[PDB]
Amino acid sequence: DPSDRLVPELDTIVPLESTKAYNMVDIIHSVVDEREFFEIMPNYAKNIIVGFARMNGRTVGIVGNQPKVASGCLDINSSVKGARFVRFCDAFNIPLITFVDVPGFLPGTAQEYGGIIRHGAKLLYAFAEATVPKVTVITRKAYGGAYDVMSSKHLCGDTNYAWPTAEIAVMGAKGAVEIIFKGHENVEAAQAEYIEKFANPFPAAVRGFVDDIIQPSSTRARICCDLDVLASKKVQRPWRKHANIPL
Amino acid sequence: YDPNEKTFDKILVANRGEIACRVIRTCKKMGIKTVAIHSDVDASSVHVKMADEAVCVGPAPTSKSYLNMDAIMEAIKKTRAQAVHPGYGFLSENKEFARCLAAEDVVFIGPDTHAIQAMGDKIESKLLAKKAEVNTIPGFDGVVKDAEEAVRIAREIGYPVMIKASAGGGGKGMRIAWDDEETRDGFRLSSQEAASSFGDDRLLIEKFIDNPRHIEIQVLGDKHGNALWLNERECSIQRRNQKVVEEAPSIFLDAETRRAMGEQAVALARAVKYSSAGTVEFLVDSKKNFYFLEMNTRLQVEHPVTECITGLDLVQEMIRVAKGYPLRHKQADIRINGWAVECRVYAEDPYKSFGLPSIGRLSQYQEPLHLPGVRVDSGIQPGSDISIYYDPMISKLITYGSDRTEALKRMADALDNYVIRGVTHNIALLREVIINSRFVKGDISTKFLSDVYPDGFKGHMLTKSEKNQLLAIASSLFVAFQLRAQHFQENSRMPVIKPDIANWELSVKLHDKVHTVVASNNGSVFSVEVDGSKLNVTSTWNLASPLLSVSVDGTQRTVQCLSREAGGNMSIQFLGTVYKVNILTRLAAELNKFMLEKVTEDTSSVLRSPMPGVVVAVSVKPGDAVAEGQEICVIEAMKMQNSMTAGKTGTVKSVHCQAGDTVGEGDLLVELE
Amino acid sequence: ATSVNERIENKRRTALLGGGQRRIDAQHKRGKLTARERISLLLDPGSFVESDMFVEHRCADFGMAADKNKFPGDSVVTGRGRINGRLVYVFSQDFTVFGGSLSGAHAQKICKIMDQAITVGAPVIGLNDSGGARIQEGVESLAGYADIFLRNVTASGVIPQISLIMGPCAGGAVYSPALTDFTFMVKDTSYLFITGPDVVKSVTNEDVTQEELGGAKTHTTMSGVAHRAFENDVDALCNLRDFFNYLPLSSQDPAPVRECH
Ligand SMILES: CCC(=O)SCCNC(=O)CCNC(=O)[C@H](O)C(C)(C)COP(=O)(O)OP(=O)(O)OC[C@H]1O[C@@H](n2cnc3c(N)ncnc32)[C@H](O)[C@@H]1OP(=O)(O)O
Ligand SMILES: Nc1ncnc2c1ncn2[C@@H]1O[C@H](COP(=O)(O)OP(=O)(O)OP(=O)(O)O)[C@@H](O)[C@H]1O
Ligand SMILES: *C(=O)CCCC[C@@H]1SC[C@@H]2NC(=O)N[C@@H]21
Ligand SMILES: [Mg+2]
Repeated sequence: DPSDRLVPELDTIVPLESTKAYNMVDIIHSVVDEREFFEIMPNYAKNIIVGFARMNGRTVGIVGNQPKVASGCLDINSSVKGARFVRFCDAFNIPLITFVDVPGFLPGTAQEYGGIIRHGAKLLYAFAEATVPKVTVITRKAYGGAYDVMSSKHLCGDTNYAWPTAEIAVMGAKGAVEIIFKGHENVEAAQAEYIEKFANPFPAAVRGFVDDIIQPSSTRARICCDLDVLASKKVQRPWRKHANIPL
Repeated sequence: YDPNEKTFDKILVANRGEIACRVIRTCKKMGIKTVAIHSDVDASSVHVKMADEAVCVGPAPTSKSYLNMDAIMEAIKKTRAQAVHPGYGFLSENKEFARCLAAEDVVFIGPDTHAIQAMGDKIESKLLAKKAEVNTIPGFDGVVKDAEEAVRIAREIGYPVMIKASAGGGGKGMRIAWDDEETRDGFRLSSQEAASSFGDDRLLIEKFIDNPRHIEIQVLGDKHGNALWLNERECSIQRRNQKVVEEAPSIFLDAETRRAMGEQAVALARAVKYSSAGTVEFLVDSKKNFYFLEMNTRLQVEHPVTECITGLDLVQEMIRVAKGYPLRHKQADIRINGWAVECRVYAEDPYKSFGLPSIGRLSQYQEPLHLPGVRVDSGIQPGSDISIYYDPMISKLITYGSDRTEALKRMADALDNYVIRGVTHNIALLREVIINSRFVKGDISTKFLSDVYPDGFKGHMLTKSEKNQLLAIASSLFVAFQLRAQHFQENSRMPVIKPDIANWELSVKLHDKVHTVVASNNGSVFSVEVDGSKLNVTSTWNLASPLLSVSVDGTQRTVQCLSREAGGNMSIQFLGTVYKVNILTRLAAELNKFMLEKVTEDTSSVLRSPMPGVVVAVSVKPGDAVAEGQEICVIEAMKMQNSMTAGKTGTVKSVHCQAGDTVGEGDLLVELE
Repeated sequence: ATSVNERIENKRRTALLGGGQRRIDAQHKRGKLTARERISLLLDPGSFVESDMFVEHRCADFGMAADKNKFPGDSVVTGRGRINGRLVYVFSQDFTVFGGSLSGAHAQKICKIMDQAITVGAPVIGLNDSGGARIQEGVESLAGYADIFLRNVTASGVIPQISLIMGPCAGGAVYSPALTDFTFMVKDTSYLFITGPDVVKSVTNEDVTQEELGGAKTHTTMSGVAHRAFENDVDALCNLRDFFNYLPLSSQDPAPVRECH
């Protein structure tokens, strides 16, 4: 499979309006070599996909969110499933590719009583500790602390890309407006200002949190080249016997 | 494509699909700004991104997008549109659209209102043909309202009987009756069908004709009274009364009959005062007795096949005559310059009722533009989706050549190199009908698809040599993948010791038969022994390209590897048909015998959804002991209504097909007992 | 009904055009190239991967919050490329945008490129033409210079740093080229001085022009700051391409060995 192969089918894979979902497995198949993908835990924690694939003949670990199941939210099972795979891939010198489409963590009293904080910290630790090269592509959205849990640029990430339909925000637009403009008594002009000011990849691109805004059709050729230059990545960290993962 | 003469400066096309792309391309040839309309779903179509400017005309459904006429006038008055082109279907033949366009300064590219009124219903067209020395199908003239009168009329006109409702049409309301009791049966069932569909109840009884070869003549006229006939087209091969394979030069007819048909058609066009481009359809029997079927006052979907033999662009002529320029060609200029055959690739499943429409996105899409004598008209692209709101149209594939055989060879080559991944197409059906023996010979009829496949389409019945070739290709592909799996980079710490396998022994399971295969590799050539028969397969063995070109015993073949699995399963497109094989090692095959089969809980008594769509009618109830052949429910999907029956007698346990609901493929809704 | 794609489009166009078409013309009239075509000439064709295209400054003082003072890219083009097949990281200062003077975003982009290069182990090539530091930016410019100096010192002896001065570098922008391994200048168009001639006249009461104060000749003949001088931008870039082949990519690699006939 040629490294510079284009994928025009991904230019409209993400629906233009938010409430509709799509299949991230389609994107994963379109991006990787020969559309071959060995999925790990395909029937458990369906809201996240982890697996092994190849880019330009080199094995890579693929981690992504699933908007089809649970609207892409993160929970205990998905956090553990992603964390173990990320830890293994980092331990055995396997590059990581991440596809981010997450609205946050799944709410409810069942998640709080189960220790959702511990498992979210597990996933965040797994992504933060990783030394192997990491490439991240934000497809549709990344809201709140989940955006940090999904290997953001500030977790010593190597390369971050955002599709033109992406948006990075602190929280939902309606919630942010109602929590910031309580004393203004405006829900129409302020809502429009927020929608066409911060519901877009431009705040992050201006802040430098994403290296570029790339057309989806060029994502594969955009990734392989990166994996060419990051093969010699080497970092140093303070000495320790072993760290204390929040298990 | 001379731009010296004065020509319109802005044209707004009022149609979607491949015809929109074709008309936009033709307009761009003459340096004309082109405006396009689209729904919300089709905002990312190829035609909107190819046109100069695109306007939304409402939501996704056709009723509020391409039938919202007021939206069309609003878009036109917003864009300063000089002209308008409706393509085919939709609003192409609407009198109200024509009068609304005539109210404004905009000009309608096509026939005037008078032609639409004349050809709207079969009664007026039939009487106009009768008074314009036109042969017509024999039978009573006028609307029949009494069942007894209908059966009597059937008695005088003849034993075969056909009932077709006035106006409407488009593949519905046509029934066949044989006896007088069957005549009245058809009478009241057609009355009920007309009431349900349109409510006109203007059904007409006529003398049915057997083996009605469907031929047509392309007529082109201008405002100055000059009219010409553009040779002919042959469109007999149909299912559900829609054409899928059609050919311009009809091999059945000869020169004198073609000239007579052309003169008669131009006389009819002069009588009706047709000043645009249109089609007139005839039903020729086995004795060359021509009969007027219908005249379409719109551009035909199979117009590309007749515009290549004549070597002209028809849309340019249509625009020129819409402007008012005189025709620049005469009847002596119309000449045949070879052969042309073309097929309609749909998004259907040919194994279900000769094509059951299906939905989905296009993961991969590639057309064989580089093959010689190939022309593709498609309104889709990689990433396009097929919804349940529009026709399951994929593409039109046209091949032109010197004669019939070479054109058919090019056509088969074109199907062999056509890549569609994401939806289910009917490429296998087209391949079978274009490689059929009688089709090659020429003996074809309207019911060709029905009587060649009495039990429905089954796929390519590959012969012994073709089976051996397919087995050899599959085994060579398996061995090539296994060999590629052993090519790692140099490690310098743990050197790789490549295995030395002289011969691969495989047990290939195809259909319900196990074949012993011995494969050997010598560079790029594979020697394969299948049950003692020797074959040589040579190829570049590129395992990433969707299309693989191989040579087996000196014969070139094109293969698409649809799927492969580590367990041994492999789906391969051979000769346009997808075959599933199971390739296993001899040791693995012999060890598989000691292993239990998994029980499947689908032993009949299961009524899932054959296609995704909206349920419109339910004929089942929990506890109903319906017999075989009873319709479980009726599903509407993108301009087709299907009522699947019951394969066995049983008592319904639970009904999950609640009325007014959308169900995907395989949605279990009835479980009989 | 979102115009985000169109906004991306004009932002790309504006970033590619830099500080303006007529300012590009004025910058051409003095025998100099723009940063983007400079990079296109320096690197192999079809190999430049740019980073941080949509980054601009943060300053909200002295009227820089206006839409007319928001330049995407912010006076520097940063990325990676290949010379004769070997990876390299490059940054080129854009003299059009605010005179090329450095701000928070400018130094942030350069620091990001330097960090990526030191992580991967590739050399850094810097084309320098800047009037100093944005005065209305504040102490953030001093912080950016300090970060650049720290990264230059940390990477000294680890990866080769090459500096090519192709414009009037002044103020604190002169310490970075002197902190690299090699410094190259372009004749009659590049200057290098800590303090301008006007301040020299005001303080020490003597008259000197820019050419004899910080020109290429006075730094390649009597000052010992620069190592070579080239006729023009094209010649300088070709000679730097020739010179890059001699050096190894990192201190972990041995001396390069080419094909000898
Ligand atoms: C560590 C402390 C420092 O960084 S000291 C910074 C130096 N102090 C100064 O006052 C800047 C003086 N230098 C300059 O103006 C030019 O760079 C010199 C070296 C004179 C080049 O000659 P010349 O071609 O005549 O410049 P120019 O008249 O075309 O000016 C073009 C635009 O560049 C701008 N510029 C330059 N430096 C800064 C700066 N530090 N801060 C803000 N803006 C700067 C100027 O505003 C000038 O703007 P304009 O386009 O002429 O309107
Ligand atoms: N009198 C007839 N005898 C035999 N077959 C007939 C007769 N009338 C129609 N048919 C069959 O029905 C098919 C439908 O013909 P026709 O073109 O009138 O249908 P339509 O789709 O309703 O019309 P149109 O394409 O003109 O809008 C014909 O191709 C032919 O196979
Ligand atoms: C609807 O969205 C597409 C209409 C396609 C028209 C089909 S194909 C040609 C036949 N003639 C006609 O009037 N309907 C049929
Ligand atoms: Mg017809």
